[PDB]
Amino acid sequence: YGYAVSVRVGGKEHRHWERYDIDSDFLIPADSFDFVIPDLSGESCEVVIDGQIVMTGIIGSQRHGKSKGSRELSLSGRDLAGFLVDCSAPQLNVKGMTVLDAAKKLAAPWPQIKAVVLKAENNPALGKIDIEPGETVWQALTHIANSVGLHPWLEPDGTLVVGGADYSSPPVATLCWSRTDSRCNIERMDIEWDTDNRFSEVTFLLKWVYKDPTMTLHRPKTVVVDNLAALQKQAKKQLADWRLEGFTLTITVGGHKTRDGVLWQPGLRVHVIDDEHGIDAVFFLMGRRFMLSRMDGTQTELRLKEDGIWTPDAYP
Amino acid sequence: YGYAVSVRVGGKEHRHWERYDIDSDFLIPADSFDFVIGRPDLSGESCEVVIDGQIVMTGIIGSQRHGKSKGSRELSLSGRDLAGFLVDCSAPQLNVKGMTVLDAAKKLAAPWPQIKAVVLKAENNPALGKIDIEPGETVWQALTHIANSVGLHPWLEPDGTLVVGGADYSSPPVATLCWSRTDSRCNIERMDIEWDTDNRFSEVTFLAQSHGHDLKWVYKDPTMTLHRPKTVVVSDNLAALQKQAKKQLADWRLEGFTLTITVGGHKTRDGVLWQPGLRVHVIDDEHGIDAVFFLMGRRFMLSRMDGTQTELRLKEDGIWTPDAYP
Amino acid sequence: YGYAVSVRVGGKEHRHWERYDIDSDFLIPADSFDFVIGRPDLSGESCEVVIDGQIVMTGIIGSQRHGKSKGSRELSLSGRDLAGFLVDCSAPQLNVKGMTVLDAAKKLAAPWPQIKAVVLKAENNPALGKIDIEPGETVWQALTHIANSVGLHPWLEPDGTLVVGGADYSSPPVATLCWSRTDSRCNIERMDIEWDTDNRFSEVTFLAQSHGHDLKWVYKDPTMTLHRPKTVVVSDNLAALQKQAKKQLADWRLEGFTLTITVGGHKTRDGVLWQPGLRVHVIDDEHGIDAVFFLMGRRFMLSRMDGTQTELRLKEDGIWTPDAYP
Amino acid sequence: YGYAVSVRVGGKEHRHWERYDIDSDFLIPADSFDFVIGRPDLSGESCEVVIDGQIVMTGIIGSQRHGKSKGSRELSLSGRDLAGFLVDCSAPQLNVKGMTVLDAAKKLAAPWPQIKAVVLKAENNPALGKIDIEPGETVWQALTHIANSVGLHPWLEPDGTLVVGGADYSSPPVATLCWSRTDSRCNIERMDIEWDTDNRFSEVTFLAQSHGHDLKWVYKDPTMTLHRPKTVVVSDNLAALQKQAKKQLADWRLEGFTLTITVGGHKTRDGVLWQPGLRVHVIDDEHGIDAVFFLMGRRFMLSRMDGTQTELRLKEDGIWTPDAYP
Amino acid sequence: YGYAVSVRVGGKEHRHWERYDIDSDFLIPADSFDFVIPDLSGESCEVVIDGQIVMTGIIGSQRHGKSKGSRELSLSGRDLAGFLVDCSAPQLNVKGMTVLDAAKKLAAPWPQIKAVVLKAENNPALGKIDIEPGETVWQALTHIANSVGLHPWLEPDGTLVVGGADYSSPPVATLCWSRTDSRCNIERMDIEWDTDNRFSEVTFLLKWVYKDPTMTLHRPKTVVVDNLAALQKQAKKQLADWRLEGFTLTITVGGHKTRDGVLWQPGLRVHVIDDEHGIDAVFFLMGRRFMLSRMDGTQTELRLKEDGIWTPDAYP
Amino acid sequence: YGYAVSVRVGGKEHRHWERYDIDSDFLIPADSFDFVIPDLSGESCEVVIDGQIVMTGIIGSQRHGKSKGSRELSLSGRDLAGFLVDCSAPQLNVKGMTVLDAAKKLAAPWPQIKAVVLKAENNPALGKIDIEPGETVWQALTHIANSVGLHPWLEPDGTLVVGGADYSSPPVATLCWSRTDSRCNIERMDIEWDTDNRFSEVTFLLKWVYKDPTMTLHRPKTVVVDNLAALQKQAKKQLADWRLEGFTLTITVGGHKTRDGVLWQPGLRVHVIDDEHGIDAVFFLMGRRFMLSRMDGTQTELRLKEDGIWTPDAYP
Ligand SMILES: [Cl-]
Ligand SMILES: [Cl-]
Ligand SMILES: [Cl-]
Ligand SMILES: [Cl-]
Ligand SMILES: [Cl-]
Ligand SMILES: [Cl-]
Ligand SMILES: [Cl-]
Ligand SMILES: [Cl-]
Ligand SMILES: [Cl-]
Ligand SMILES: [Cl-]
Ligand SMILES: [Cl-]
Ligand SMILES: [Cl-]
Ligand SMILES: [Cl-]
Ligand SMILES: [Cl-]
Ligand SMILES: [Cl-]
Ligand SMILES: [Cl-]
Ligand SMILES: [Cl-]
Ligand SMILES: [Cl-]
Repeated sequence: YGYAVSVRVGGKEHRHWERYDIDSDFLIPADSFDFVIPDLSGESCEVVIDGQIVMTGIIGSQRHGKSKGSRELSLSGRDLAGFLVDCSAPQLNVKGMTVLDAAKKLAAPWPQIKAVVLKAENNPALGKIDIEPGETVWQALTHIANSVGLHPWLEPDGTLVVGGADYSSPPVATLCWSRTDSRCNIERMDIEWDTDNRFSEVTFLLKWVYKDPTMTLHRPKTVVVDNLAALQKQAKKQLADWRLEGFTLTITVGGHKTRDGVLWQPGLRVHVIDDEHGIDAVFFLMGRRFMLSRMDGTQTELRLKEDGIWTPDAYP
Repeated sequence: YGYAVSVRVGGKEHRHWERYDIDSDFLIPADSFDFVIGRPDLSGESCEVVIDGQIVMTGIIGSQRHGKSKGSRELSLSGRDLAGFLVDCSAPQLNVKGMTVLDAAKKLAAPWPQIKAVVLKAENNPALGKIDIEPGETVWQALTHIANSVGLHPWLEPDGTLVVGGADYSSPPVATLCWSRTDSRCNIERMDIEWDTDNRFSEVTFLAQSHGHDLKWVYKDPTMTLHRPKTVVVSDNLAALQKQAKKQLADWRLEGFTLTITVGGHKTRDGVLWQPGLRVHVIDDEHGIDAVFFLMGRRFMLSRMDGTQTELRLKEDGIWTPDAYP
Repeated sequence: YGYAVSVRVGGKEHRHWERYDIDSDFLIPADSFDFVIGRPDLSGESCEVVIDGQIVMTGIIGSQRHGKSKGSRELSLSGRDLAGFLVDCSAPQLNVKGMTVLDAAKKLAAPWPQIKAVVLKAENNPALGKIDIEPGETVWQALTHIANSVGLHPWLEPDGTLVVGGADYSSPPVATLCWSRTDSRCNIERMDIEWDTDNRFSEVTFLAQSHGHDLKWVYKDPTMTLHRPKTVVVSDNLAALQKQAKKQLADWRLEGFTLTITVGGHKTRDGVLWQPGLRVHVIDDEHGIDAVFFLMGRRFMLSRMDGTQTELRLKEDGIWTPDAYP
Repeated sequence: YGYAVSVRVGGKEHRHWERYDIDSDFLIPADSFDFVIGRPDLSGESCEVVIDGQIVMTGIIGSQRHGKSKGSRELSLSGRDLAGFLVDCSAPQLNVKGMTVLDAAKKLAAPWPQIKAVVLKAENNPALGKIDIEPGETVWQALTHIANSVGLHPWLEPDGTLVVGGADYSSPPVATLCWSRTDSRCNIERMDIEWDTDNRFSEVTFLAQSHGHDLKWVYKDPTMTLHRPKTVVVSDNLAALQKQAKKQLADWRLEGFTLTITVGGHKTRDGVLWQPGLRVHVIDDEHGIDAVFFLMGRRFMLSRMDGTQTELRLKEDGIWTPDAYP
Repeated sequence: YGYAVSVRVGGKEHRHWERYDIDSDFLIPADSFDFVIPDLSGESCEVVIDGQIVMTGIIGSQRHGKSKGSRELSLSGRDLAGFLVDCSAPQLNVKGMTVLDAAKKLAAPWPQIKAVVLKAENNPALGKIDIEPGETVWQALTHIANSVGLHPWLEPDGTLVVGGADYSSPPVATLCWSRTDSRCNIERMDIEWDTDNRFSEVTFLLKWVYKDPTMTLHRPKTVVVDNLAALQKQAKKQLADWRLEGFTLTITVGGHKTRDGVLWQPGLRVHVIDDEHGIDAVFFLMGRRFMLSRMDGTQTELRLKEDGIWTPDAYP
Repeated sequence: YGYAVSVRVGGKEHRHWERYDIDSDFLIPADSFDFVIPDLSGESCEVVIDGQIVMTGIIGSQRHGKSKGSRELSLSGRDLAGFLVDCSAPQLNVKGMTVLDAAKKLAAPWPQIKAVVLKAENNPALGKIDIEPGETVWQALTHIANSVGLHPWLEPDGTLVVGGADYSSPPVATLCWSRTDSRCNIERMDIEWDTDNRFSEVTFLLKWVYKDPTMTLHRPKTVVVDNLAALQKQAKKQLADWRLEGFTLTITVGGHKTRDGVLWQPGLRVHVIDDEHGIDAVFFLMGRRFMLSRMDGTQTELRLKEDGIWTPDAYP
């Protein structure tokens, strides 16, 4: 009669929690989990919710706390990017390599990562990417992927992807706000606009200048990014990433599933109607947090962005 | 985009509350209201409480507070419906026998022209028997006595009409409410159930003295193992003793169970303001409930923390004032 | 640098409180006190409450608590003024007619030599009429009856003197307090106003039976539209019926309005301890108030959160015990 | 590893509470219990409260609540011990003279076979005098009257036996509890002392009327300086008047002092469940206490914040029901 | 009947708030505001209180939040130093330039800053100041100004000043503490003494050594600051700045104006009497925060320093 | 009838507090204190509890706060390591020097530190340790000490030690948990396991490789540490330090003294029995916080580690 939130460690399954936070995000390298109810730290584990895999990772830390009136056991960790986030990238010449092959090679030391897949149309050969001493595997992978307009992330089953958004798939839920209409699902809504990365002119350095026509204020910027085609490619992606930073729509809904049974997952598009704020648009889900609390029960925070902006090269 | 809720006084709408509580109940005599805004002396003024242009209560502002400190100003208003007059003021020494129940009610409400109609909410309009009322009785007490003698009860309606009457269980439920931790179509925010065995007796011996204690009827539930006997004196034949004893047993039975549901908003899906006298179909698969309940009390609420809600005080179906509409 | 507040018991000063409440009121019989420090059995001991060497109350410690846990120890004391004896203990069956009011008060306080003077706080010292008191009456009840018969009221003064008397509205206001969100010279920290129409009646018929209900005086306010009649029996001529009915109307009128002001400190600017019986000029430009009010109750307070304050319970001027000093 | 606490109903153990309060007291008629878990209708069912397989109370579930919102479900149960029947139900008009106290108790508890034994907790089993009870008296009131006439008192024991009896001060204290901010062997978590002089009178004149107010005994404490006289009518010789007056003086004396100690757990070091009727040696060097106290009331408690504790309501030793075991 | 707190964005004026914090400070580069009650982010705006300009800036960020019981709109930003704080200083040789001219030149790209003024007696020519790659315009301006014993800040009308304190202007309010006397204005008082930058001997490096005579403890320091006159000038200013860090008097008063109608502003001197702590002195207001809260209404936090210590060269 | 918590500043003794935190730790450089009840900042001070010296330091900061209902005076500071933490290490060639002599020389500028002692069996000569510009005296001392398997800390009387743990001294208290048994002292217990510094293979760089046999997951690490004997010495110490980071047992007890009158102090071994969690072992106290609060009165937090792991060279 509730959500089956079924965690698996060492072939033991756990299904009953006082609270949790399970957070996935395209831009934050390693997705993470935290659960509150034997030393499980360092163990592999999986997170499923009503028959669908949600995260594959490793328990990083465990805490057992007690006082006279209470006793609690907590577990937290990250997905399998945790390895690539922590560990040093090798000296790798990826020039001429396929972005998928370079990603495969970077991930190779961790068999725990069992597939590496491309979520884009094509699989382009890479230029010379320098990897600096000290750089992590994730940093290296991000630079590589970003060089051809793509980005890395772990999927729920532990597959590493290098890819971008498919804006072709039709929105998979509609969410509305209403202080009247009880069909409406949205419990909380937070809208943020930020100007700190809007620039009036940006000079990228092989030189291309971008100028923002409606910007009346002076806010010049200069950026150090082989070919000029490789410049505007990478520069336009920087512009797109800054545009995305400038707006966030955070919606909290009850439960963990859409009104048709799909677990919220980054990558979905979501139609939002707020007749009161005058919103009727499609947004792109970039981050998603499954939450259970004593006070609010089960909810999902949905961190929604402007549609069509992120990784527009992946699938034009 | 939400509800327009006002306290209308002298044609003038007072709107924009930060919090309110509007409470109606068949058993509590005077329905009441309470409003606060936090960003003129109306005490003693006649008012109407209005939600989206529909009057939900007619009454009198009994009290007003203004409070100020550095950082806050709060104005509050409270009051009661027009039953407040009858609850406060004294019954005359009317003899009701056999004046119709509708005419003995009309009589008792006469001094308050502010109560502009008296209506019978019942199939039949019985000639009353002998009702002996004591002199410090309030109009309300007297009205309850009279009403209850014929298996009825008094209340005020939203527009200020006094009703003597009872429940109509022929009316189809107005809504189906359901509880679910996974079904988003289910809209119950909070469900509280209370069971109380205070007034659950093993045998109850009812006594009365005839026109001319010679009258005696005893009730037993063979499902009570515990010894808990009670004897009650009823104030003229085995028929009248049995009728009234049975009303007491039904009153006790109602006291034993309450289902309190909290919902967001103030209206059903088909636009009906929650109001006592409605029947509500409730489903809770977790608990195994699927039944119709009778709405005996309801509270319209606004808070900063929880926004707009209704508390629905629900009772077992078919039990209260069953004679009103057989 | 702040106030020295002590509970003096057996010449010994107990000082250094973390919190207290010292409450005086003309209408509540026994003024009270409550002290806590949080860093000897004095229960039943005689005490004086002293602020900056001035006694503000004379009474008896009724109760004491000591509480300890790891991290805190709290000692508390409560008590009442000397009216506590009269409130608790029984009146004799004195006949007062026409003993002077001052002599019937002296009589009733006689058993408590702890009350070391009885004073009349009134222009005239009327010979009392016939006052019929019932045997379980407390000295206080009896004293209130007697006092009220002649448009007076009893209280204890700070030094333990019993007063029968009333307000003096000839005394110039002792202070002007004002409210402002921009004027720093304005010193009111909190202003609460309450209006209540509970005891605001449309017509009131007063009845009494002569020496030898033949006495009847009815009051009406033509500004009441709502029907809210009341009849009151007063316990020997149209003059005495009218005098006492009017005192009841004034009591009701006082109940209908309270202005509660909170100020920092315990003294006016000219060094006067707030005390019931003072008149206070209040200005609130925001609200449109500029009037004099009569101080009926006051509470000296200390808390960790708010420090040193006084709550001032203010009433409409000129209404309470108007005969005491015409 | 902690206590197994259950509500046993129909052989079935309900365990796993998040919070409870189990309160027993010689002076409060019906001991009570309250349980909540927060992760079937048992109202009106017979139950036993059990700690580590030992029954601590026998009673009836009076009420049950289930509450649900998103994020919490809470089931609660309350009830009383078997004295609840006697407190609720009516005494017969038994004449007790001189039936033994044990036989007049047996009689009055007879209708509740649920009370399966009546025991006398006293040296002697006096033939009762003339006890005049009024008709709406409860079995409990009547039992208290009768019991108290012979310097005894009624209570229920954990297994459901009705006792008429008193304290045994020959029984050695069961435990020594001590308070210390530096001694870890000292186990008191919280110590609260209250002294109250409400019912401390200077002279008390006791009056009674003989078999055939001619009976009069007056008490004085020459340590009272304050005038606080009381007169009490007792309902047939200077011996019986003096016996009962003295019981009243002892009751008042007990009301004047309470020591409330809070301890972790529910058992003494030697495995005894805290229960009224035990004597407890208390040491607090800080306060200068080193004495034995009589346990009059006790509350087993569980909370999330404080875990498992017992509140021990302790009274001056040797004062309550001193005749029961001279 | 309250404070007219009148904010102006795009020629719309807003006057009614649930709360705000408006903070100005000589040492924190960009003053800031935050207000709680249409996308206003990136818009210019002004803050006035009862007819007197209080801050000129740009809305940096906006948030609209709502739940079932509540709805709130917040705006925050900084004064016009925000531009110079964010943006890269150019390669500028200021040698031989007047400090006012160098400040004018550094501010020139932002016409939004309409005047640049000197608040000192004279306007000295500067030495070679090196500006490092990456340094901001504010950092550069601070180094320049500091080189001649001065400091930069924005005034309420958006004028940039390079200057120092005028200790000649007489204290403009007296504030007292009293648990008795209700004429006394101070609601809260916080006094902080800190020793972390008191040194027993400081060697500045062209070498001058400072020695503290009452310092008994060993706490030596060495600092890397053209002329020797330029050394003791700049060294004595470092000593003065450390002395200032060692003591702060924070007073919270009700309202926003002195007992004669002047809005609290950094730069004023304030007589403080606390007969209870035994204080009777003049302090210099270095920072000022206008506050409105539900719980405490309108107040001002006044961050007061030792008189006469800061920028003693500006006006000897 | 309580703890005599007797602080001494300028020959004034203070004994009465609303709260305090007094924290000592082998790994955090400067132990610290904070007390809540005249400018005492910069003054030397001592902390004793019932006749036993507990900390020797310097008041770093003082605060006096008041509002209408309350007034409080706070003092905080650090032990005498505060000097060596703040100040620059000199250019010192410690090669051939005895570790005790090198420590003495590093501490010499602060006579406030009146003894420097070795808490190990022997006193080995040091190799070339380089001290970088900017390095503090404490950093230098730590590197020196660590180079020979030891560590620095200040003892309660202000003596500087370079040393390690004596695991020979028998446990000095037994602490138990019981929801029944009231003889049991433990009010709260927090157990933390963390895997972030467990590695599958560690290559130290003159090259030694460590391999963890039970580690199934790939987590390689490489570390830059004269002799090869000097490598495994220093490498094994790094391994031991990481092992210690992976587990902490935090126990809160009431009071400040063992059940035999010894003030809790880092360095003691403690037998812990938790029949409920199935713990029966000896742990090593690495950190200790004396606390007084209004809500919980006097307590000690005991930060306990795995026995025998830290500084195993000091006393084999
Ligand atoms: Cl990610
Ligand atoms: Cl599943
Ligand atoms: Cl990373
Ligand atoms: Cl009603
Ligand atoms: Cl009524
Ligand atoms: Cl509905
Ligand atoms: Cl009084
Ligand atoms: Cl009274
Ligand atoms: Cl004043
Ligand atoms: Cl009992
Ligand atoms: Cl009873
Ligand atoms: Cl014990
Ligand atoms: Cl600034
Ligand atoms: Cl203006
Ligand atoms: Cl900057
Ligand atoms: Cl340390
Ligand atoms: Cl000592
Ligand atoms: Cl360091």
